[PDB]
Amino acid sequence: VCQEITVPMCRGIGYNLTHMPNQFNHDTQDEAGLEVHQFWPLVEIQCSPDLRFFLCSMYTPICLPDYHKPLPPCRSVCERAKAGCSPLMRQYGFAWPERMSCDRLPVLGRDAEVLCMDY
Amino acid sequence: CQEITVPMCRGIGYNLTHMPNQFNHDTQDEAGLEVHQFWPLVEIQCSPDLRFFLCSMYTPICLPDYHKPLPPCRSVCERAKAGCSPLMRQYGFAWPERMSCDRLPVLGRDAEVLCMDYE
Ligand SMILES: *[C@@H]1O[C@H](CO[C@@H]2O[C@@H](C)[C@@H](O)[C@@H](O)[C@@H]2O)[C@@H](O[C@@H]2O[C@@H](C)[C@@H](O)[C@@H](O)[C@@H]2O)[C@H](O)[C@H]1NC(C)=O
Ligand SMILES: CCCCCCCCO[C@@H]1O[C@H](CO)[C@@H](O)[C@H](O)[C@H]1O
Repeated sequence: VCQEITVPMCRGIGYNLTHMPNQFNHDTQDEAGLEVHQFWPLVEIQCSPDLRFFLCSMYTPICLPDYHKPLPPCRSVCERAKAGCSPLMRQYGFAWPERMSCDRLPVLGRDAEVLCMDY
Repeated sequence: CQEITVPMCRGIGYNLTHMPNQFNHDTQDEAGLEVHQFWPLVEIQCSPDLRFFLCSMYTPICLPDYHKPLPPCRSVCERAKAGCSPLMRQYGFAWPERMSCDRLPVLGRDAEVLCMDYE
């Protein structure tokens, strides 16, 4: 079922409803929120206008009542967030996370059936 | 003029402030005790501009020889508020009238009245 997003950083990014489990097999929004919370300093410095949406699109993925196929962000969204923010993370000892590697995401419009979120 | 010591407002783009502020806080410790109550909102990151906007009022910028207060531009407040007011209202906290945006100058509306913007 669809549930109103309760992860504070992921409200006001363009959609209201999510569903668990997410990509990472978090079972609740609480669990997902406790993890995405750690990215707040990266969102604050604005190394990429895409980062917050990209993160939320994975941690609290959009839920549409009638749609049951996954709606990941598009690869291009990941790539822009990574290009923007990776150097800064790298500068603080953090690598771009394994679970966020962009090549796991669909390319926009490559397959008619495979939809994805652009920003 | 004096070095900024409230932890939230260090490293925000300017280093010096002047007491009293527009809240008639006589010390940075008094000012910081109030602005730190907003700290959870900074970590929530409903707006990247929030911290700068709050600090620009609680630990206002002090400029050598200027001897006059310099407020944030209205647009700075409007971005902070557009991002964070919805979450504050949901959590039962009214956007305080003291940080109303129409109390602040619009950049360039009167060339003689200065304000700080940011990105
Ligand atoms: C996205 O959500 C907003 C806010 O909805 C309210 O808060 C969420 C957490 C739930 O608790 C909802 O039941 C609440 O309505 C929607 O905006 C509101 O819509 C009406 C009721 C109006 O009173 C307005 O002032 C509210 O802000 C918004 O429509 C929704 N977007 C959609 C559905 O596309
Ligand atoms: C846990 C989520 C926190 C939501 C943000 C609340 C920020 C606190 O904002 C509150 O505003 C009021 C203005 O008079 C006063 O009670 C306090 O100055 C201040 O704590």
